[PDB]
Amino acid sequence: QWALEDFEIGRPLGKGKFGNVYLAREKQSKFILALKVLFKAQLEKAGVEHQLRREVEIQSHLRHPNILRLYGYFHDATRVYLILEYAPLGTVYRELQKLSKFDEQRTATYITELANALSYCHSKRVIHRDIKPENLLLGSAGELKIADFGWSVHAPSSRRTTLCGTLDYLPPEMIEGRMHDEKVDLWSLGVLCYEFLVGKPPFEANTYQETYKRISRVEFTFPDFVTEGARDLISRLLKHNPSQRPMLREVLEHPWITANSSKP
Ligand SMILES: Nc1ncnc2c1ncn2[C@@H]1O[C@H](COP(=O)(O)OP(=O)(O)OP(=O)(O)O)[C@@H](O)[C@H]1O
Ligand SMILES: [Mg+2]
Repeated sequence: QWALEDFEIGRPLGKGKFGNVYLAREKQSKFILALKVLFKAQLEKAGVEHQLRREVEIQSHLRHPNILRLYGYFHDATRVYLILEYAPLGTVYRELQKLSKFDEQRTATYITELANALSYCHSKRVIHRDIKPENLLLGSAGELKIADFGWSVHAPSSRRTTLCGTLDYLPPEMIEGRMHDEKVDLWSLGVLCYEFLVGKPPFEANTYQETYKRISRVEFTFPDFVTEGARDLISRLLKHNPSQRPMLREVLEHPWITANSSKP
């Protein structure tokens, strides 16, 4: 349905493992969007041609205001192009670098949007598994949008696919190569909540082997400015036992969330 000559390419929006994301405009409608470019050679070498099929299949059939839209795809002989909704206020990763940390109001609002979006995914037995600040984008009204469904799968799942990045947002069960379900995203929510308030994830380290030990043992401490209410929600989500992690409804109902989350 689409080809490269249908778009006017603009500036790079960001960079990923298999290529860049560019701002683009559809020549006929003048529709501004983003094009995620992936090199075929790289996907073959890494053996991630599946995963890319999953990202397209899963994300194309999701419709939620806090989930980034995947309008379609196309390809040539060398590259694969994903047609995405353009998020104009960038990443939560960049916002965090600018502010250093976020207040309870901004944190609680982001956690609400994330829990709402994850509740919709989990209803369709879709587990994201790669909820990282670089994958959380911002709409024109500054609302959070979950993006990058490359690691998404239908639950329950095991993993043969090896992890090549930081272990900071991954639960003990994923790190150990064990079985897992939707409770993986509940752990990631707790890691993000801590990082939004503190400015660094609770198991950050100089080495991968050290991070693994901290995650495996659930070895974290709160700075003095973290409030009782915030400590309570983070400590409820960062449970070694996946079955002990709360339901997303309990996250949305938490007193600290209700008290600081901005109302639409
Ligand atoms: N629609 C978009 N609007 C604005 N910026 C975007 C958009 N999509 C991606 N970006 C930017 O490009 C970066 C890379 O995008 P993305 O997470 O989709 O790629 P990836 O990490 O390489 O993919 P994968 O995990 O599937 O292998 C983002 O972190 C962000 O900075
Ligand atoms: Mg990414």
